[PDB]
Amino acid sequence: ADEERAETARLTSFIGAIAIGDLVKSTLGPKGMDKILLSSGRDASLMVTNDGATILKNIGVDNPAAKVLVDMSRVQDDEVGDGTTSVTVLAAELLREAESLIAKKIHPQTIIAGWREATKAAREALLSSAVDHGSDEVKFRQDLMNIAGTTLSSKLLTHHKDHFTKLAVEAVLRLKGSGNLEAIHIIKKLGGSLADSYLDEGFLLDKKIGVNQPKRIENAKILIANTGMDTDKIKIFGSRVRVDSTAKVAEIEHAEKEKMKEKVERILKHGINCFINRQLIYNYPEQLFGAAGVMAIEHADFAGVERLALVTGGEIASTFDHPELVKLGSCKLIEEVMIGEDKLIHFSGVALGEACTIVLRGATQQILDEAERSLHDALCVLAQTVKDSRTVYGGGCSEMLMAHAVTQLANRTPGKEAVAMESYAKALRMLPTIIADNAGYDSADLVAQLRAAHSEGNTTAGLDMREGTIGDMAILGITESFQVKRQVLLSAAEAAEVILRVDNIIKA
Amino acid sequence: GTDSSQGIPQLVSNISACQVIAEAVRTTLGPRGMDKLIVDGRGKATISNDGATILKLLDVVHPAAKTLVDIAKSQDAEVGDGTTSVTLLAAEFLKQVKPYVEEGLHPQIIIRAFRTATQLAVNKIKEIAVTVKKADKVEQRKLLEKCAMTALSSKLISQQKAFFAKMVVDAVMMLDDLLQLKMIGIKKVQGGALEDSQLVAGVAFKKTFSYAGFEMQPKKYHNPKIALLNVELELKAEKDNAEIRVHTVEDYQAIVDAEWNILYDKLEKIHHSGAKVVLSKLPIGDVATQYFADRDMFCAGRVPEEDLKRTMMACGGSIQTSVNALSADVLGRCQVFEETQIGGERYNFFTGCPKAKTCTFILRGGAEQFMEETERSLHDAIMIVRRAIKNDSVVAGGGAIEMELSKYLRDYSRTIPGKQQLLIGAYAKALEIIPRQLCDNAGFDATNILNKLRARHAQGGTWYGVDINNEDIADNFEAFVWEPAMVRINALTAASEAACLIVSVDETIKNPRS
Amino acid sequence: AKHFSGLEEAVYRNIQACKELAQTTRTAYGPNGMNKMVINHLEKLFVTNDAATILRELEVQHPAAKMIVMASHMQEQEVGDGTNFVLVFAGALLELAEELLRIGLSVSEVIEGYEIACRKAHEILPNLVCCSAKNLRDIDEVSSLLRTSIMSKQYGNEVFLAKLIAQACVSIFPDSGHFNVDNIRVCKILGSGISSSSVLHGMVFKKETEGDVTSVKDAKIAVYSCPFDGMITETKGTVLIKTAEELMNFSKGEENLMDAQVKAIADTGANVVVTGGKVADMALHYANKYNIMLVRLNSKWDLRRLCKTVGATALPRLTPPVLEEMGHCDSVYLSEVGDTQVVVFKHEKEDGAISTIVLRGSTDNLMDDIERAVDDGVNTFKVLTRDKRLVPGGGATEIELAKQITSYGETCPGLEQYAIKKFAEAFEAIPRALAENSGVKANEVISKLYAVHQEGNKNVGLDIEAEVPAVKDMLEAGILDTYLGKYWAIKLATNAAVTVLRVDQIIMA
Amino acid sequence: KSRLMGLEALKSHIMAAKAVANTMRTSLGPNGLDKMMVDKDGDVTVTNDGATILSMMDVDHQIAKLMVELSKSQDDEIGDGTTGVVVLAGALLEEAEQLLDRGIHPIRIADGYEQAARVAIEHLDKISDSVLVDIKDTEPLIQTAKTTLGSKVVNSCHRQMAEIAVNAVLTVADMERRDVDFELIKVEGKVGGRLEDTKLIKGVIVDKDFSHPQMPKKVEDAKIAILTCPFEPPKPKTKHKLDVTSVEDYKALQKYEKEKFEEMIQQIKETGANLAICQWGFDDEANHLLLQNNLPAVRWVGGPEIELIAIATGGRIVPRFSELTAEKLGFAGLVQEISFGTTKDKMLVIEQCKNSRAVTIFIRGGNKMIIEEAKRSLHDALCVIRNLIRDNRVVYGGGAAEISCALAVSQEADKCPTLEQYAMRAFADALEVIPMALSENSGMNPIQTMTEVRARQVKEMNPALGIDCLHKGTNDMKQQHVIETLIGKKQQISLATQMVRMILKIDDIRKPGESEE
Repeated sequence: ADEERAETARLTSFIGAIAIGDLVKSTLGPKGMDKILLSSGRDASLMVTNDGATILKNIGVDNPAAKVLVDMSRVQDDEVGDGTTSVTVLAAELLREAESLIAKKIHPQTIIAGWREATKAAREALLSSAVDHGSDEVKFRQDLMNIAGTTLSSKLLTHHKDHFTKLAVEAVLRLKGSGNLEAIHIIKKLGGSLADSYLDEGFLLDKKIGVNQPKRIENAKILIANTGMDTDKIKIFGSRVRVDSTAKVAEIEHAEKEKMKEKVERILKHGINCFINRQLIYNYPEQLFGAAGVMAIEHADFAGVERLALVTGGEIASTFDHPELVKLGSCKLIEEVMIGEDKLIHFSGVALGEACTIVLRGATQQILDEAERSLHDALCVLAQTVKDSRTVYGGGCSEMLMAHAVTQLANRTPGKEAVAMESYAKALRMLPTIIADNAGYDSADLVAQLRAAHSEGNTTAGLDMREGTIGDMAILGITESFQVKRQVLLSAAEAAEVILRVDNIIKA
Repeated sequence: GTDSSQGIPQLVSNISACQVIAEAVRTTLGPRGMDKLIVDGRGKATISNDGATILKLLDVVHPAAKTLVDIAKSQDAEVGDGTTSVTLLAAEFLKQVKPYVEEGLHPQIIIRAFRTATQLAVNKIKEIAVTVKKADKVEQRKLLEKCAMTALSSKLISQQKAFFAKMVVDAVMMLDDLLQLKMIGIKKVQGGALEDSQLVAGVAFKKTFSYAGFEMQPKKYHNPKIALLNVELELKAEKDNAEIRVHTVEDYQAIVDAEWNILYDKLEKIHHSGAKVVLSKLPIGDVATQYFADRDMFCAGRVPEEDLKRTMMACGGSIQTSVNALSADVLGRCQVFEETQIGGERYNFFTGCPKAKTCTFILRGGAEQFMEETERSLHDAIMIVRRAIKNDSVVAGGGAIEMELSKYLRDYSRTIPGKQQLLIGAYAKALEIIPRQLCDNAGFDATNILNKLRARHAQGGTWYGVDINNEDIADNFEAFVWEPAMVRINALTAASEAACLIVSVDETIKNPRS
Repeated sequence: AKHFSGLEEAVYRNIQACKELAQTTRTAYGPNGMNKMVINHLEKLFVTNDAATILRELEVQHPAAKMIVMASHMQEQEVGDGTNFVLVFAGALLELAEELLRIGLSVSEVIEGYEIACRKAHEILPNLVCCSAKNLRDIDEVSSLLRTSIMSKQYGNEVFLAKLIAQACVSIFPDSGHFNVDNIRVCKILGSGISSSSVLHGMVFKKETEGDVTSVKDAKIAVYSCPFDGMITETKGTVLIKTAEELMNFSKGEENLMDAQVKAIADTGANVVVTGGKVADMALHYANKYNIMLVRLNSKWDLRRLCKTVGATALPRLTPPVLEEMGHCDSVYLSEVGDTQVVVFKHEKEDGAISTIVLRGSTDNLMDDIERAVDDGVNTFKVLTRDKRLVPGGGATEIELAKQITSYGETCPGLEQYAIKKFAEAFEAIPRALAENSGVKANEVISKLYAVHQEGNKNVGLDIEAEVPAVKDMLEAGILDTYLGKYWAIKLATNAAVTVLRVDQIIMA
Repeated sequence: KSRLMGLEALKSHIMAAKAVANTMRTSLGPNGLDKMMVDKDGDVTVTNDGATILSMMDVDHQIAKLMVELSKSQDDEIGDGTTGVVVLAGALLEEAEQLLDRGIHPIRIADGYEQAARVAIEHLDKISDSVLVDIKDTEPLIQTAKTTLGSKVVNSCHRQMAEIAVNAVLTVADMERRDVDFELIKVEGKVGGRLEDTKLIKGVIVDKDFSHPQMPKKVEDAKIAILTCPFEPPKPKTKHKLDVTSVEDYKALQKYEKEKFEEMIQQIKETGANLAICQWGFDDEANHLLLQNNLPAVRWVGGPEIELIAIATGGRIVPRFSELTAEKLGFAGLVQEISFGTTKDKMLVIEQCKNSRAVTIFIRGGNKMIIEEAKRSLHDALCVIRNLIRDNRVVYGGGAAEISCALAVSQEADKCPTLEQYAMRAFADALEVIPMALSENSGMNPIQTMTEVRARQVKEMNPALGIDCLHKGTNDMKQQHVIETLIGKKQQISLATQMVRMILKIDDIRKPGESEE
């Protein structure tokens, strides 16, 4: 085993999150800079990445210390949202903070509580400028809206931001006591629409109608089927192998075309004109099912009728054999909506109900991917804004207030560890600093002044480092739920002091 | 082709090489004498107090190096003791002869002075040879307890000796009909009353395996019928593997149960064959051991084969290679089978055995690093305690005799020589190296002590010799430090021979070339 | 390289090659010899005294010396003491030419010097025969020559191997007026002492004696290198554990498949079977049933030694053996050959010519060093039978010849004048060898051996007496070589020398 | 190969001995700063535990050999004490250099280390002779499980663990037997629970449950049918498992395999039980029959667990289905399928108020690192607790014992005028390195920090109070409750002191170099 003593261990503890943190601290903070992922270990590629993990995971994380945060920061993002770029930089900050204190010959243990207690009183000072915005629903609306727009920010989203700040809050204002990811049904395809998306009434489904089947279905009572047919319908006699030679090899394909027909017996027994199932059928099968005259819909989505049954008040169930193992679903129409060149079989039983389908049309998946996460991130920060509607001033203004207090605290608070608390407080104003030059602005005065300035009570007035200007965090809308900010404080403060207390690393 | 070298460059290389490896053996022997943990290959690490073992284990690439192995290996077979000394000695001449070959002067005769004074060496020590048995006590066995106490304290235990010294004498008197080093063999027990050896003329067993029947399978027999089994039984017994089907139509629950009963039979093949205690050197199936517990025929799985061999020697049994007992002779018997946890784990005691020829100590060590040198101290006694029996004639230990033997020859270094006082002094120089090797490897100056001893020998004395604890002047006879007289003779010939042997060879041929 | 140019083969190679081969003898010759360990392609330590023994395993590149090793093997078969002498003698003979090479005397010139002088010396050798003795029977008297010939070839017991090989060589024979190549073979066996060695005339199989004992008086063998697992003409059986049921049929079949074997053995006839290969489980148990002696799992050693002594020949297959393949021995019996209980035959007049000296010790090299001895006790006794002439022990005859061949140089004059002077010098490295093993100068030996100036007895051998070089009478010491020994040891050492002394550079493409 | 001797070996032994004492010294105790350790596998292990570090190290030498060996005799019996025994062995070896460099032969000092190892363990003997019964010691058991759960930083509110270790030792390992039971204590746990989700299960929890909740959750006292027999695929060990290869085969086996299990699950209940524990479980087809036949039973029981539920419950052995009989059954005080508070952790308990031959501590945790965080911590607790529930002999830890030892040691060291006069005195010096390296970890200068305890020993001349071990600034052995079993501290030494001296007696080593392990 390879014994790594503290000299490089603390050093490697520092380099791991810093060498990734610099990449995400571009993206993170306000926006003067980002990460453009230039991708070759796996390929010839050029990528633009505001996502921490897309920066983290794609590039080699192989540093055992970088393992921690790349593992730990993702969870923080997987938990409250947008925690990748956060837990990474903030601990990478502390790694710099530790490094000096390390290079100052200081016990990591002495540094632990110095930060760890400073983590509290900062989270406390974070709770101060955390300002509950639940007052009315319009307040809670615009709180969530300011908060939804907060996490979406510093990321590339084309038409996404303004629609989901409606939708995410829409998903919130329907569930009332939480937000809905259980409701919003994300449907992705090629629609030719740039980012353009909408709340989908009922849920659309993608299939070409053809062969003999008339395309539109009117007055459609769906027969909900959790078990459809793949190609051959599965039952006692469903499988055979007759092949003794190369002819039978071509003749066995012909034998299973019989099995498509016996599927009609099951559905013709149920009697409902509209049979909606999970398992798809093909176009040559469409001959046999469409000539049957009953309408058997293939690949009718579970979460789709799960939308219906919730909003339609009906029951979507599991284990479908005979018609009544699932309570019959009621739609107004099974229709084909044509979006551009697309042909989309569209089930409308309800409109914008407490379960919504969301049709995401884009020419690129990565933007639709980073749009989902920021949506996935916001609703979580919105669902906690349902819980804690404090929206704490962001954009580094929170860092300042905490940096000012904890510094004031370290002054009095310890007799020794005033080292680390201010060092902690120093790491606070760091994240502000890296992005002001990114607008060209001077962080020093800012972190000196505007901290003390708004830590003397301007706290709404804060950092616009997109403009490199001093502006109101509430009015600029730069602010977010007190949790996520404290949540992105929790892990990063914890992420650093782990490898901080790590003085040796075995390597096999 | 073939490579060869005659003359001194060979002989210098000869004497040089023989000095090289026997070096490693020098430092090793004593109570404080260094133990040699040798690592051959990689995961292979070996501690020895005896060189002959590591002589075989260490690489000897020379006629000079190889000839060192067997010579102490001879002494290893002689007393079971004294390898390192014989390894120390044969090459001791070489540095002593080194000026003589570096002066270039070696009449091939000069080897003969080795044997020559070795005569007087094997003489005086058998001339000063003294029976410990006949004179000491009447029983002679409390002498053996004296020899126990001294040879139990010869390696580790000064404190545990007296408690074990009766037990050593117990086994020595028991073991001496046919003596075999394993047949006193100690069975470790840890967690009972520590620092206590418990001798049973029968045999305790390390391994017994039962669960579901761990403690609910009968552990006691007032006579065991013991199938000594190298057999392996598994979840189920023999069934046809080729062209067999499970899950078929009617065979699903039939063949599983058919596998069951054949196992019961092959497990019962042991039971109804007159096996009460089933000692199975090889694995027993999980539910198979349950069936042993089901049939009330005691099962011991993965028994140590020596426990099976200690069985046949104590219990009148023999190892059965098949489950069904071949005979009642291979069936082991005792008049007691007791399974008693000392320290809290199951041991199979075969005691009250028909032969009961393999003695077993039940020994409790104080700790991890401490425990073994006790167990070594136990076997050390029984060797030289029985060797106090073996050779009645005994000389003071601790190199006591070799001291004056230096004088006696350095008398002849004075007395006879036309020349060979060199030879005679070189020979006599080889004598006291060991107590010098002993006291100094402890870290106490032997030269001073040895000289004072010989200074005390000078007035008059023979048995004046180092007691090795503080390793200083004493009388090993009076100190009760003994090895028999012949034991020195046993070393005197062999080591003084190899000197003669390697030196008469100035020319070493190797046919493979190189 | 074995290919050379640059006069090395002439003025260098030979004198280098000789002392390489030699200067074993220098410490290996005389009243004793100092053993020299040999390792083979098999790694092990083989101590050597006889010249041809250390050189047998020594593998030489020397184009020079390959002539001379044969001469030792020639000398060995002939007499057996003096093979040492032969190497160290030619050690003196050749090198003296280097001076005559510096002095400028040509090749054949000085060669004619040693030649006509070794002709002159061979003339004197019968004159320098000092007394004589022999008995075609007596152990003790014959032992002394067999003692003193193996002296050079043994440092060990001189009298004990004297008495054994004397017994052996003699008592294997009705006469020992005749003596042959193998009249004695050896079962090398450890245990007890090396002087526990015993002379048992017959073929010893130190191998197992198995089968039920059937004959004692009938030792006649049908000798087989054929294993008996069932190996026989119609079905050649082996031992196959491959399956259990096939093993069941083996035990059944083998009893019968072994049946037609020891049958055909005793058909062509024998009650004793020499099986150079294996014998199976039920094969031997059938021999227990068949009532024949199978001496099984023998060596090629115990196979050939019998095949040598009985004149028979091992069968790798089983066909009915002929009498050419079946030997008879006096009696087959179980007796201890130096305290070792196995089958030891008796051989005198049935087929015969094998004594077994059991070579003994605590190791095989002790049995190899006593192998050194009795081989000469074999060889010298033949010479002893060929000529009972006794000649001063090696080095006591030299001082005679040197004086004679000295003034013979001044009967020579002409370039062989000095070469014969050098041939008078060619004698005297032998006691030098003796004294150099003793470590002392022969320069004191030489003058004392010249002190009385006759040289019929006086010599300085290998002793603690020689520790201060001291004239002893090898003649009177019981050290008396045989004339042929004294004749042969001079002849080939002079013969192999002169032919390798005219060699030139090797020509190679 | 090669033979290295004396100073060569002397620099072969302490060298590999010196470094691993260092990785553990900043890992030492609660303030011992944890060590992230990563395999070649991409693994990560954050380890202040020497045994875990040793389990993490394959590092190569007789030392590294003996080190991975030495701690784990302390880690099972005593548990806590794993770290100090090694680091101090290095400190002893750290001394022997200079002390042989003073010209004192390595065996001239050797006894002196062991000779003075007497006073330390003898001084430890003096600390607390207290021995308390289970119901009394349970507080000192958890008061020590304050400390012995403390180092892994899973301790408070884990008095659950502390208390479940109180009974788990007592249940199987008696107080009077004083033969260690960590074998009949079943250490058990599952991911998805929580540290504060903690239980001591008296009998055997079998992971799988009855074939349905539609049949009762509860089997009464005993009636456990011990079974090796397929009601699901057997996978027999004599032949190989294969399934139906034909269409008519799924016809007949479906019809055949049902009615037999109908009969057999009835034949189980015919033989009788409310619980049939099957080595080879009920299939889903056999599940509905266990429902249909109206019998409760377990589906899956481990191949070993069919012995476990037999032995651990004391249930009289029923080998298989063919050996089914009424008088032989697995036993229970009761049988439940118990939700542990996180339905993710769900077991069917066969619980023993009759006889528990394997008592089951069932820890829970969000994941595996967290339950192992608890378990090895619970282990060392359970360890010391069992030691204490045997004999409650304790000692105030953190070296204030050894600071009190070392002074008394080095004093009594000087008393023997033999050269170990000095050599034993230097032994005592090593006794001070562990609280030292702890005071390093504590964030304090150990030099002055120990002299506080030294002064406190100059005050007390035994530990009562002390310095910090946890980092607070309230410096106490008693009130901070830094306390170890008096046993294992002596066992630390006995393991620590001799291995050095044993390596002292063995410097004669055939190696090309140290790395041969």
